[PDB]
Amino acid sequence: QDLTVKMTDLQTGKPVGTIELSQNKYGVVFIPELADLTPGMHGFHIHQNGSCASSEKDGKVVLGGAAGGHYDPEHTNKHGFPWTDDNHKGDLPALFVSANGLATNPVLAPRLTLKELKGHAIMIHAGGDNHSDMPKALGGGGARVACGVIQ
Amino acid sequence: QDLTVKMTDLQTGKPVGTIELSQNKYGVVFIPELADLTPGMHGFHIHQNGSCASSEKDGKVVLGGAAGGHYDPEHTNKHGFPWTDDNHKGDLPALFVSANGLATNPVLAPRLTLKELKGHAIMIHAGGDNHSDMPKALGGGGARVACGVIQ
Ligand SMILES: [Cu+2]
Ligand SMILES: [Cu+2]
Ligand SMILES: [Zn+2]
Ligand SMILES: [Zn+2]
Repeated sequence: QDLTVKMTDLQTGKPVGTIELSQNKYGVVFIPELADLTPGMHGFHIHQNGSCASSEKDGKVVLGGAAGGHYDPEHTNKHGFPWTDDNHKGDLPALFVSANGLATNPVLAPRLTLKELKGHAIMIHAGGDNHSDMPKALGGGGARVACGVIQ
Repeated sequence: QDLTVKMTDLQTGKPVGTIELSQNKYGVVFIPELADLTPGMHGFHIHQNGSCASSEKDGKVVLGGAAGGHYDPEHTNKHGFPWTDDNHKGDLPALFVSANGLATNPVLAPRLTLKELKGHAIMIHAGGDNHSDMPKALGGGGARVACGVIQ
């Protein structure tokens, strides 16, 4: 009842490590083993489609655009906190990256279940996550930089 | 090009003063002359319907419920700041009430026009306004306490 997700750099195409998924009494824990990322905090969310391929938007290329928007099984249409109910179900706590480009700090998402995650995609963004649609939509994550399909 | 709005206490039914509306180069200015309110900051917004009568919700009475929800001519379905574009058009800066129950501090709403306000309703809430739907919907304003129809 724990899954391994391989993460890939959307820009370089090379592997970036993995994230272990575990179920617990208080929700789902995400334990990262990543490297080759930019120090700081990164928006981190479960996206809708089981894909990390690109998509297209207004004549331009959208890296990782195939995974669609944030996981939102209740159709809230809003972006928020991991412990608030009226916003995407796939909104997770932000992912911290060390000075050396490494990510190893685990996070908890109390509202999710391991079972429902299968076939979805995990995304890491360039930007941070303010857990609001203001002043920048979707918490200011911006571009997608790393992706992996939950098998 | 300036209108007077008479405000009424939803709980007592008695007049509470008025708010003057003026148009300027930077938006609409609301200048209050009120009294008989509770000290602090109060959620303040333009609501949809030209009414301050009650409505009904799940067997219970909703004071001022007839004015409907926040003015939202772009159908955003989100609550926010007065200077952010993707949320209700009728979201205004919060109204401060002095220790003596008086409200006299003017506020600016840059996104609105005096012309479009006619037939709408101005609402004062019990609660404050955090300019988010989290952690409480509609900024935590809660109950409606004072209302007036823009004529
Ligand atoms: Cu995302
Ligand atoms: Cu209101
Ligand atoms: Zn989201
Ligand atoms: Zn609003």
